[PDB]
Amino acid sequence: MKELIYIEEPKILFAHGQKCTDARDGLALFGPLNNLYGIKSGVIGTKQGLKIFRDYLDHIQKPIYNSNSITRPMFPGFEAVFDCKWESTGITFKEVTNEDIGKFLYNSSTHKRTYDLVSLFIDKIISANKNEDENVDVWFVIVPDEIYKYCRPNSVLPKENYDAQFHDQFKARLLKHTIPTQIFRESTLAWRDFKNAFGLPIRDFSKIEGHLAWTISTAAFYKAGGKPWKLSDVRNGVCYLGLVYKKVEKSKNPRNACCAAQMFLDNGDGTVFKGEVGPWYNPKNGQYHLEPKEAKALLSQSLQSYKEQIGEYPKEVFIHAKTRFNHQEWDAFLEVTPKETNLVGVTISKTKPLKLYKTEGDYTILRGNAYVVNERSAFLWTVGYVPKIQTALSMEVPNPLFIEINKGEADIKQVLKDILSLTKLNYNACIFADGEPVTLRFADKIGEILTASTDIKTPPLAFKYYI
Amino acid sequence: RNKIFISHATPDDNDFTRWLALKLIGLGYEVWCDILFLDKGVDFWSNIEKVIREDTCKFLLVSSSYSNQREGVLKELAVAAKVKKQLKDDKFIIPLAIDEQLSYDDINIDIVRLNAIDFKMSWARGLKDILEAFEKQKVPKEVASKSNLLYQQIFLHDKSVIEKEEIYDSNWLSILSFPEELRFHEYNWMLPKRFDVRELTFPAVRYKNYLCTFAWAYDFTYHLPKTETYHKSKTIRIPTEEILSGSYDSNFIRNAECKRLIVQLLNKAFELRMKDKEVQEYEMSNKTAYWLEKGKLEKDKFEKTMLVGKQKDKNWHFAISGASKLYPFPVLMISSHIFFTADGKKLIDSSSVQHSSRRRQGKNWWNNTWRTKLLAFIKYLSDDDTSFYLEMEEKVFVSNEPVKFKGNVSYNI
DNA sequence: ATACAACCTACTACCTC
RNA sequence: UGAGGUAGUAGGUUGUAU
Ligand SMILES: [Mg+2]
Repeated sequence: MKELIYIEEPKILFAHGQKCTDARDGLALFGPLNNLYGIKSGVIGTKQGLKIFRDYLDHIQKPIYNSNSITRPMFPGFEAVFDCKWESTGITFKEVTNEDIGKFLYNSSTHKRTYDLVSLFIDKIISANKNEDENVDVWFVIVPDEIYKYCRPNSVLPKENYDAQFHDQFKARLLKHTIPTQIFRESTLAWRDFKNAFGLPIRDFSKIEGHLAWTISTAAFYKAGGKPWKLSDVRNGVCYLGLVYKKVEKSKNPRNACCAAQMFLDNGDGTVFKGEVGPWYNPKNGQYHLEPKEAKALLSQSLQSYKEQIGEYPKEVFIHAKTRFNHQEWDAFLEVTPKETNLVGVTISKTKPLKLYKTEGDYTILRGNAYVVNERSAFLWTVGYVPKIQTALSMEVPNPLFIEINKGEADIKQVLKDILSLTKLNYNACIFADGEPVTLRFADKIGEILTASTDIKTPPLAFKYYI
Repeated sequence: RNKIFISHATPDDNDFTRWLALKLIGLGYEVWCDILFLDKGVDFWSNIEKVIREDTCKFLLVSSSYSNQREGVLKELAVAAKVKKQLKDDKFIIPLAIDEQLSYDDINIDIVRLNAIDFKMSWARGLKDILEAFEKQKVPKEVASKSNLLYQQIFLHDKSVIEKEEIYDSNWLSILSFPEELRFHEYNWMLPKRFDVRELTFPAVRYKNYLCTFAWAYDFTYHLPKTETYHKSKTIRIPTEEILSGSYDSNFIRNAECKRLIVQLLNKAFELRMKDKEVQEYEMSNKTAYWLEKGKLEKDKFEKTMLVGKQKDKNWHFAISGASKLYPFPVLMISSHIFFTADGKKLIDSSSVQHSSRRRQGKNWWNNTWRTKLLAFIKYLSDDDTSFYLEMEEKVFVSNEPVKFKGNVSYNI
């Protein structure tokens, strides 16, 4: 018989200084933080893809309703939410002929097919960036289904250096040109016209059309320079960092690459949220621990970035990771850390099998419920029933994060509150919240793109080039 | 008289006034504002006076630091007070406190006796208060679905939890009893000490040379006849309470290694007991699961919970998985699975179709069904009224009731 | 290379939002 | 890859003794 504490829901800062808990309920009521004048959209693909994208873009401008608006707030139209124009009259179209699509798509090797076809899609974007006088905010790459299906590492044809994945390769080959692009699937925008067996859609978007419009609009607004929202209760000079280890695969020897994300608040009360890139490499197979030199370089770069943005050194530095730091790592970290800076290394995992079932209800346990095992270990339910939207973030019984303060000493309640607050900064989607801290998720997103290529030297820090 | 009049400092309160006016128009209220409805090339003061006198039913005042002592705002307030006196309506003028820098003691004499609506903390809460007051006062409004959606969105934006006691059922089975001592049997050769160390009738393991057992040496006489002639020493004999409390030490064996060996022994005993119970076994990538057959229950309705069923033409069965652990306290984590068999005693070779069937079946179960099935399976596994035992003569006791959790917050469906 | 526990990642296939 | 979640399937590392 043990007691669960409850952590109050964090709030995000929308326009007019107003606060809210749901991004959809704050954007529809108050608006985005900063305003831009419009989105000049570039499109690449076949004329059918351009037609589909134009149809969706004209469809977005009107309000779209869901089956139940309480769980799914309606989309009031792009202009009525983001106060900027995203029309089909600003589209700059580039044609990829279906003849040239089928010239590379039927190569026997997946690697060569994906490389050639990514290059075909990429050259036009680069040429229109350098050799054309238009100004394009976001490049919307509409990708058919045949390309998408046969552009995976394990994909095979139906009996007649870089990664084999189309998306990661595509995003990695633009990193030296800093072009924010959004990859779309024709089924995403034209789900009604795509059927499999009996005239029914493969993807049933009928009940969730408003949510799809919300997610697409938020992603496009963020990619074009917008600031849809920001955290309100972010603390003082304490800065958060998040590390993720990835397998570089058969690029150059079995290697592991560590990529980071960083988050804090500047003197202007805004939110700084970027990545630490140039992945730090451990050559030992199966070893997800950074060597002392690599860890020293990583912490030095993070502290230098913080001091350049702020003007002094952070009071406290939190380091989220999915692994456990050994003592050599922390010795290397402390040899760079100044005296006034206090380091906490927190490990977040989602593999401990603890499910809490409500005794009588048909719904699941509340989100934000925490079970402090002890002063250095706790369980947090970042996925659970939300009274506001009256539906849990997961259909089944949710699994909680096991948050353990691996290194250093700090208040576990403050760690839990900071993690729950960090779960609200997912600019890649328009949701209430997600079950993972956004630092680790965005570090994973950065790493999956960085490890897809070998020619990257100085990757950009902004997330719109990766997400 | 349907108009709603909003007074403000014209170039300083533009943002809030426009926001509030557009919102109020959104829910079907007719609003008159000088920044949206005042015509060009018109006598604006006469028009404002005529609107206040003959058109407005409510008078909302944007009370801020700029509009506190603005002459036009004061003239509008005076005319509104005269109209309110004529109308015999006490709630005609409704100030809206939107500025924090304006103290509640520095307000002007015109609204010093009226209670404002707090917009400083939250604009949406202030709008909720305005809408509640309007509904109470029955302000005229002509609406259809969009207005209701916006009204519900404004009213439901502040929904939160209530202070209610809640009880949750977990999947952790707490271990109640432990063997008195941990026995290290120096068996020496003992005919390779039964090098299989996995087909023995009791859980056994070799740390350096001593078999780690909670039982006696003569309990292994059948599998190891040499242990019949082995001198009964079984030295060290660490008491379980001391080792489990992190007190045992010294270079013979580390504390963490001792705990890991205890966990291994518990897992081996759990597997042996489960195989003793005659339960069907399923091999997985990271663990093993146990599921009953169709004829194990009559008729698969233990405590009216059901453990076997038909999806379309295949027979789904609930399956259990156990994992003994010591952190934070000695417990057994229990995991749930669903396994599909085409016939009475068979299995489906393709793991892909098995996974697809499991995902299709688990989409319509919910926490109540999951918990009831888990509790029924555990209670079936229980050999007694309130506990079941794992055989180490020595034995350990684990309760059949999963440990509860308590919370001070909940919701109201 | 064998046995275990205690951690780690890459890869699909469904489900709903 | 519009986005989250839940599962399953493979592989590996450290430690403890042969
Ligand atoms: Mg995205």
